[PDB]
Amino acid sequence: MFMINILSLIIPILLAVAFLTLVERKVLGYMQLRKGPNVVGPYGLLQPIADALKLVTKEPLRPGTSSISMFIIAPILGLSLALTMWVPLPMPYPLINMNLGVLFMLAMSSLAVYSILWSGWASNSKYALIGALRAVAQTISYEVTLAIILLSVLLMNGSYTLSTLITTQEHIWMIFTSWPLAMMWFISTLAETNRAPFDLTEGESELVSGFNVEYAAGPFAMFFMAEYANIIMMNAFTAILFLGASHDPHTPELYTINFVLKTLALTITFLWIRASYPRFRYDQLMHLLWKSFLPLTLALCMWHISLPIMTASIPPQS
Amino acid sequence: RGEYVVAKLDDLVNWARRSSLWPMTFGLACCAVEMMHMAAPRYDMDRFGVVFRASPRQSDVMIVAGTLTNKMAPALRKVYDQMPEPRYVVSMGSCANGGGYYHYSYSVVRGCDRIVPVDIYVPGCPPTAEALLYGILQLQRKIKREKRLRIWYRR
Amino acid sequence: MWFEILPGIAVMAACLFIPGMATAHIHKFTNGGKEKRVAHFSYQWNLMERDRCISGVNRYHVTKGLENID
Amino acid sequence: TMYIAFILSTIFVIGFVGFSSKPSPIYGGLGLIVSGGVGCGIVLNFGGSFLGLMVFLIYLGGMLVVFGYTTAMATEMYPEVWVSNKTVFGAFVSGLMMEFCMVYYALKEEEVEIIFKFNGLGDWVIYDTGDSGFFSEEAMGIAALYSYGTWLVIVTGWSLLIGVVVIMEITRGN
Amino acid sequence: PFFDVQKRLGLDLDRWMTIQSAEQPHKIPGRCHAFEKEWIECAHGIGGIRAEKECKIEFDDFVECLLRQKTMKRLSAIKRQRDKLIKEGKYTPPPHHLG
Amino acid sequence: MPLVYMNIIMAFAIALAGLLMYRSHLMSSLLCLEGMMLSLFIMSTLIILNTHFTLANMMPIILLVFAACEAALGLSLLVMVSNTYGTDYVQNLNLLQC
Amino acid sequence: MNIMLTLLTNVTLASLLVLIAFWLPQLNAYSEKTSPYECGFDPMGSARLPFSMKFFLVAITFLLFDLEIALLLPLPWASQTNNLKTMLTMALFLLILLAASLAYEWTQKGLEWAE
Amino acid sequence: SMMKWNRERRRLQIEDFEARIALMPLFQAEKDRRVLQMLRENLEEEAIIMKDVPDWKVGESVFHTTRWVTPMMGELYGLRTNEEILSATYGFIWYT
Amino acid sequence: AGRIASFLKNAWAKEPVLVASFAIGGLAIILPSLSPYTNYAIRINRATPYNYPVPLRDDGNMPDVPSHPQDPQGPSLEWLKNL
Amino acid sequence: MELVQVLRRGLQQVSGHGGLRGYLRVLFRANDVRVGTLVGEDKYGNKYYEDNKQFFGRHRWVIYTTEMNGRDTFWDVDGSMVPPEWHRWLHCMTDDP
Amino acid sequence: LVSNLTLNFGPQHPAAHGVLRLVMELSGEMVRKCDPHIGLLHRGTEKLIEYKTYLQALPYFDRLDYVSMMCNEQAYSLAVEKLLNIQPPPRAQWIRVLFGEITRLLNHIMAVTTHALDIGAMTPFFWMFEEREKMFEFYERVSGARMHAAYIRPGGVHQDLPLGLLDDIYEFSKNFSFRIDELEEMLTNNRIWRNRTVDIGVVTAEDALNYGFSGVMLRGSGIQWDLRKTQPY
Ligand SMILES: CCCCCCCCCCCCCCCCCC(=O)OC[C@H](COP(=O)([O-])OCC[N+](C)(C)C)OC(=O)CCCCCCCCCCCCCCCCC
Ligand code: SF4
Repeated sequence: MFMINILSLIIPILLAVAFLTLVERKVLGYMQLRKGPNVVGPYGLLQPIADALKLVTKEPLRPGTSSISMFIIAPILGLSLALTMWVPLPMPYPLINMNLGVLFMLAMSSLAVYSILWSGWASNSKYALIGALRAVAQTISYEVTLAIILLSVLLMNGSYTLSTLITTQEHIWMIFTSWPLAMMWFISTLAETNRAPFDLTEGESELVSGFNVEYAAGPFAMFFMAEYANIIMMNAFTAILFLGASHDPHTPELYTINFVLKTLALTITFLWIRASYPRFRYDQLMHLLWKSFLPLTLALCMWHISLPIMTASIPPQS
Repeated sequence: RGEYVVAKLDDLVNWARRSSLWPMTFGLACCAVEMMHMAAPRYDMDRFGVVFRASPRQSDVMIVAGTLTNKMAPALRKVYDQMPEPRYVVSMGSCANGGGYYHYSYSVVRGCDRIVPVDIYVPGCPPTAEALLYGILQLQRKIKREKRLRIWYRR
Repeated sequence: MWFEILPGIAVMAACLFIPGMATAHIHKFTNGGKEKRVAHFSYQWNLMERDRCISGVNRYHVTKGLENID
Repeated sequence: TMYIAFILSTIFVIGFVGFSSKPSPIYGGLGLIVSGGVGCGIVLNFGGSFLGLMVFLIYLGGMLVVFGYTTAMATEMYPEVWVSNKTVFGAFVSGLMMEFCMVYYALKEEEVEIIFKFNGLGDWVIYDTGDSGFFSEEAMGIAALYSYGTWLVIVTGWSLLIGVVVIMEITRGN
Repeated sequence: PFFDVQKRLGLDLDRWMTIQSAEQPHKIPGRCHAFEKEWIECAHGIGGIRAEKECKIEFDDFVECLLRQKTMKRLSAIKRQRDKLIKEGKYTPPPHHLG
Repeated sequence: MPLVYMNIIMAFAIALAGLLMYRSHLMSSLLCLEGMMLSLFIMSTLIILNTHFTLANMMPIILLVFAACEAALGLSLLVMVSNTYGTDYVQNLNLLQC
Repeated sequence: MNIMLTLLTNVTLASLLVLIAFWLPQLNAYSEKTSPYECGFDPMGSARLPFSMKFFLVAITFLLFDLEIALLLPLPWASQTNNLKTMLTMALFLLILLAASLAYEWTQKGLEWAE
Repeated sequence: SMMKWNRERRRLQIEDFEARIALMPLFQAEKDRRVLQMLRENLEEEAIIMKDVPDWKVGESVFHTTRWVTPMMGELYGLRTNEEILSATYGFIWYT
Repeated sequence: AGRIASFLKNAWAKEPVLVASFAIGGLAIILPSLSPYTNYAIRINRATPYNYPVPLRDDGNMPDVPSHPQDPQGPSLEWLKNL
Repeated sequence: MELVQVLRRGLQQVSGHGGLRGYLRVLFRANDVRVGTLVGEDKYGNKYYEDNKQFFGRHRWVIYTTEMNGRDTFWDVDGSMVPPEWHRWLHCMTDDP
Repeated sequence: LVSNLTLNFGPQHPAAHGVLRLVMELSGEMVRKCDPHIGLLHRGTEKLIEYKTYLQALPYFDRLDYVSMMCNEQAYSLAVEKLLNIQPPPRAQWIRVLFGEITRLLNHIMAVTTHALDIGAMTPFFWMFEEREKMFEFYERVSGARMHAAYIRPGGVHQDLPLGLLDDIYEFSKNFSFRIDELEEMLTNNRIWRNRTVDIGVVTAEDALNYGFSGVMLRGSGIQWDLRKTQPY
């Protein structure tokens, strides 16, 4: 039965990724006075299937200068991390219930930077390596703000347990208590998934596709699935962290509906950023992180350590 | 018999391959702007599943939109070679078709079909975005009638 | 126009709803119709281990009340 | 399932043999992070949840990550491979066989005396029997860094600030 | 310390982590608290030279508590002697030891 | 002692041997140093958790942070050497023989 | 152990997706097809292109900041002590030292992507 | 609002902790008998297993001190089924 | 007067992020030392009963230790109920 | 009540295509379920529709025949199937069918 | 160890504005020199014109700046008319100015929107390419071709405007400023667009003059010069 739980978690997530491709294309199209996929199936509903089928029957050109061991290990690591990021998530009850769930997510997402450091190195070409190094530096630099923002927010939670976030946000959203940290967290999440003006590793008009140039068909498809799973997962984490839904122990379907709707709204906002802004330069986003986000994050961590102590509002640790 | 299963599988694979025709933006000259007009909202090539793609490693069709010069032909053949298969070439405009206005020039190759095999020849100088869209749908119908698995079953 | 984006969003919503509902219902099924007991600390684990021993059926969630002895 | 910490420790030592035989530093780093992951698992099996997750987040996702990033810049024109040297194979093979011989001896004898006396009676055997109550003893011990460990915080923070100053002194290159 | 600044200035800089029988958070006990306490109370103020011989029993008990080496030997003997009689079909473990 | 301790101490010995037996690259030796630190971390953690030395739970954190500071220093030294010679090869670090 | 089963399933399914992805398509490969992509020409290997001290410096500064973050992670449990004034003093001390490291790197060029 | 709520969550935790405190004498009394019964059952078995080992003497404390020593897992479950000792060692750690 | 006001003006006009961060950090530094509630937080932490309250033997002359949990002796949490 | 009228207009699009089968036929052939005014039918089976309240470029359309010159064209249609008489009206070179 | 990355490529790159080989060496992150390699679209136009009659050479100018077709053919027509000592009629001149300004709208839409798309603001490209499609319709209604009208000729224009064309041009133009507003609502004040354009590619006015710059590349540096005013045609 637990195996069935794992399967009924993984497979719907991959399906949601597949149709997130369609949803993103349609949202971009309608923001651009066009339609997007509306021919292949009703309202493009069979388009993700067409993409998945075409990709797995397309020739996966592997580079002659590629260390194939890591060339295939990188997609495995990426997709395995992208899937395992959902196992502690408290759609009302988690698959895996840990004391340190958000710490587990921080660690697992920090292991995901290897899939770029290994793909760029394995692909050789002597230039995709530079794009991979830029991506890794961006990822590790925004890990700092992710970690510190999570630390400051959880000082109202009292623990690293994600189920406790539901209890913490019973009467009020955590957004009303930490909105500046919410904006910085949301932009950090944007930057970590290489999205929006932070998509420097796959700049369509900067370096064509960067670290993913040599990957084609199948491994490219799995990398794409990993990225979109990470996008939906990060938006789910954001919804649980800042927009906690009311929970009825006798009707958890209500919480699930609430959470899914809020996660979809945040994902649609992620696609909304993509259609509205130009692209940051690499040094420009590094400057943003290091000289704008980091000082405010340090100050707000200070503030959120001081605040529960000076108001006798320290949460329980149980 | 077992030729019905092979025919159905061929139909499935050829529906998936023409429903996700991802082309490569080879905009050489004036024909490039009518192709991004077929990209524009009025025609919206994305509604057919025909996305705005990137590096030839994820492209299924080459659109030669513009004059090919002698200085430029080796690069066109290089990126054609780098396309994974199955791959198709659409020649768009008189210049790419057979040289066009510059047919008798010292520096112009007379038709991209001297460099690459071409599947569809879209006439016009430039062809209207609707003409290019017609060529794209005609290419889609070419893919629909391929019989790769039925060829294999009778080998 | 824009409401034709809604079918893909509905498919996404169903695919995202499935995991949470499945987790809740599997937890109810395998825990005696009640919520899966949470043991973050050794005291809760010891509570569950005592529960398993006294149930006689080696299941912590079979609850013995005052009908068992008193 | 009966033995989990022993497979984890044997794999730990195997990874140590792998990266300490020193192939090209990218494969050495891969071996080091495999060893770090299995060691984080080892200390997870001992109840050190926070410590193992620290291993992960800071060692494998921090320190390593930085190591592989820096190797990706200062390497060879053809970055080497494990196979390229017979010395790597010899060192790895000798380490693997000295692992196998000693684990077999300890398993079937339980009184080896390689420097230290050892008894492979199990690994669960040394665990004590008791309740930790309503808190993690590890977390309470580590959170005491700010109440009991004032001096430790002072010296560690000073050393980290000095580390920033020191790195900026050395790398200036004049 | 080479220069006992702590004992001159009355400061507790690192003596609090120096033994496991020192005060602990939430009064969580060390595993070998009593053994360490007895060895420390034996060896207090008589010098290391005297404490090495005159507190040997307490330190031996402490070391056994820390690394249960002799306990492990006795358990290993019981285990392997049990098997020594399973093969011959001599000893049947009782119901509460099999389920 | 239990056999996990045996394998952890064995890992430390292997890392020490790998560091003492050099090869061309400096990064390989630094990785051996890191392995030595990681084995020390795990040994300390096992000893501290097993004996329930609660205040000593923080010692592995301190060991990890200080050893990572040393690793940063060594990485900077390697980078300077490489900028001098284009490689991190230790055989170029021999001009102090005279 | 449930978590081990979950990790095994995730890794196994990812590798199976590799196997279908990397063996199912029909292949026909020649030399010029798999040549490295350089926008229509051949790439130059040159000699160890990934250089510049700034890429290494950001990694080192991230490492040191990550170490201080490791020092900050026990904070949610640290607020549960009776001796709250000492704990607050030390947590704020650590954060001032983080801010001081950032400021010192900032003022002494540091974080800059120079010429 | 968070002040109000976190203040309420602290009294609820005090109530839960006091429920545990009230229950603790029962659990301590039970654990003592359970541990003593397991130790004595091991003793009764080893009196049989060790009959023929020549210089063996059963019940012999490894420690010089006659003070009560809390047994390890090996002394408690060293003669029981792999599932039981696996539970007693890793059931809490693995429970997720 | 005008010098510090002008510096604050320039900082607010060109580096609002640093102004906000320094003000927030300064308040986080300063405000806890003035709060009446910091002592309350200390008291709440002290009143959380993690351990068992192991009893004492009344040797006589223990008139302030309760005897029973519901005797009018020993600390009271009535203050916490209304806070 | 305006969303009520939007839903009514959709439902009348279902009814305006002669039922659900006809609605799905035009949904899956033309990827469009608008109901226009029939201006005429050519000898090849193509039907031509105008709706002057649509914006320019959508106010006129053809639902292609399913059979033309011995070729099945239920799914496989193209703009070359429009005869020159209707080609002029369809591309708005004139206002007269 | 000077290994300045000599990435001497990028023709197939989507941001290469068509066909452009860039030979680039960087001192780490920053550009040290740019070496544009052109000729990838050299078709021998100037030699072919020598084999063409004066009328036969006019369509060659549509395909030089294939974003500003009618302006190129206006320039060629003005040159040929100056050599012929003849004068186009007033109505033809007004039509030429009107379609030159329509052409300027087309070209500026293409330039600004493709600049933004290369920077990473893809959305304004589509909104304005709809207006470009409408102006293509104007081109085709006057000449039968959407891009290469060949409409402005030495002596005037080929044929007169069809009835109702001025009304449609008026209908389009009365709404176009709202689209410029929407384009500016996305770019002009955006802190990311300005970060990618402010103080980037600064050219001195005197150095702009000595490098042969013209148009916006001159007036960007404050030079008050426009051929439509100083040397009107
Ligand atoms: C009693 C109360 C005490 C506590 C008070 C706490 C402080 C209150 C006042 C602070 C307000 C500001 C908070 C931080 C804001 C960001 C800081 C920063 O550097 O900003 C400027 C920075 C830098 O701006 P800049 O570039 O103009 O300035 C840089 C510095 N100078 C001025 C010197 C040039 O800008 C950004 O961060 C831009 C982000 C780009 C992406 C934009 C995304 C748009 C969509 C957002 C949607 C909503 C997000 C959240 C969604 C929901 C999530 C749950
Ligand atoms: S065919 Fe005509 S429009 Fe196309 S590139 Fe050639 S000259 Fe330009």
